Amino acid sequence: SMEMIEKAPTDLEDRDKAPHLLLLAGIQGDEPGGFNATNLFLMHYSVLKGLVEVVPVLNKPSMLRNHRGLYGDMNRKFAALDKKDPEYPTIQEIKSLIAKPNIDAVLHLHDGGGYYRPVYVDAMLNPKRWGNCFIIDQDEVKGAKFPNLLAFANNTIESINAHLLHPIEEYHLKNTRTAQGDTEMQKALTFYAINQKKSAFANEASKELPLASRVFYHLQAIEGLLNQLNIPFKRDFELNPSSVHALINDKSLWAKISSLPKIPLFNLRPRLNHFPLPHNTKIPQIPIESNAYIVGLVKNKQEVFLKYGNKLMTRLSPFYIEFDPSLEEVKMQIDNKDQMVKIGSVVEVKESFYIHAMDNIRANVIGFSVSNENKPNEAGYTIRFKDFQKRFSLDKQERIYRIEFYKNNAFSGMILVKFV
Ligand SMILES: N[C@H](CCC[C@H](N)C(=O)O)C(=O)O
Repeated sequence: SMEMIEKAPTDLEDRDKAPHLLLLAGIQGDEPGGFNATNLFLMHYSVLKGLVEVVPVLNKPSMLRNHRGLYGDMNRKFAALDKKDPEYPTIQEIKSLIAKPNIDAVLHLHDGGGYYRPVYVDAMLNPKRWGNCFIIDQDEVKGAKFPNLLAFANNTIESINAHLLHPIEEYHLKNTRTAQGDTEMQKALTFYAINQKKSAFANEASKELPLASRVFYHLQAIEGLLNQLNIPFKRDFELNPSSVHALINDKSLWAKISSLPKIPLFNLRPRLNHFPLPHNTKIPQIPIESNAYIVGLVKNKQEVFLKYGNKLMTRLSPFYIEFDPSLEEVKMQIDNKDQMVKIGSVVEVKESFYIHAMDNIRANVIGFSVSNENKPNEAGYTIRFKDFQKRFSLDKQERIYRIEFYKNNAFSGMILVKFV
C-alpha cells in the first residue's frame, strides 16, 4: 500500500540533467517527523533538473494504527527474509526502487529517541540514542556515482547546523561501519542500498522534539543533501518551524472518500454519524484521494477512522450501503438561480437553496427536518441557514451540511452545501 511519487521537472528531457535521489520515510509507523517531511516535500517543493522519487510512507498499515510495525521491524528485513513474511512483497518493491539504475542516492528519514552523542552523558544524551544525527554505513562506496559518503555527510551536517533552533539539537555524524560487524544494521535499508552501489544516508530527528521541529530538521537534511547532489529545487514557503506547523495544519487539505464530495481534513466534528460507505468493500479498498500523501482510512471497532499521518481527523460511524452510480447531477435552485449540481460536489450558498423533486430519488438534507419520518424526502423545501440544526454540520464551524440522495434502498450520492 506504499506508493512512489515522482518529483520531476516539467520537461521530461531535464530528468537526465542532474542526479536522482530516492527519498523514503515511514518505515516505522509511529515516526511522524519523517512522513510529514516527505508529505510537505511532495506538496510544496519543485525539482528543476534531475529527479527525486519519494515513498512518503513505507509502512502505511502501521502508520494508520500509530504503530512502530504491525508485522515486525520492517527495517530489519533487507537481508534474510522468509517468503511467508507479510511484508515480503513490500520489501521486494522497496529493493527494486533502490536498485534501479537511474537512482544515484538514497535518503531514509527516521525519528528516534533522545539525542545522539558520540560520548555518554546521560540516559537522554549518549551513543545508543539516535536523535538528531545523520548516518552513513561507511565512509566511501566504491563504484557509486558519488562515492564520498563522508564528505557529503559532513557537508549536509554543516548545513543543518547552520539553522539550529536550540544548541542541544546539534547534529552529529554517525558512521555505523556496518560491514565490520553491526549485525542489526546489516539487515537495514541503507546497507542494502550501499551494496547496490548507491550513495545512501539516513537522517534521524529526535522524538523529544515537537512534530514541527522534527519536520524542520528532516527538511534541512533533504535540502542539504540536494545541494550536495546539485539537484536544483524550489519551495513555496520559508523554512522555519512556524511555517512548517502552518503547512502541516493546513486548512486547505481535503479528503475525497469514494465518490463522496471532498471534505476538509481539519476542523471536522470528531464523529460523523450514519456516514455512507460502499458495502461489501474492505476498508483498505475504499478509494481515497487527498492533496496530501499520508491520508487513509482504518477500522477501529465499529468506527472507521480518517487518518492524516498519525493524526485522527474524524471517526466515521459507517452506514454500509450499495452505491448506485446512476445519478450524475441534481437540479437545485441556489440563491434563486437554477443550476445542475454534480453529485460529489460542494456548492456554496449565500442565502438559500431548494432541491427540485426527482421521480425515483429522495433527498435527505442532514440537519433539516420537516417531520419525524425515518426516510424523509426534503426536495421541494426552500431552505435557509436558520433552518438547520447546527450539530449536524460536518464542520466545527457549523457551515457545511450533507445532502444525501437515495434510490430504492441504494445510495445515489452526496452533495455538500457550504454556507458562506
Ligand atoms: N534507527 C534506525 C537507523 C537506521 C539507519 C540506516 N541504517 C537505515 O537503514 O536507514 C534503525 O535502527 O533502523
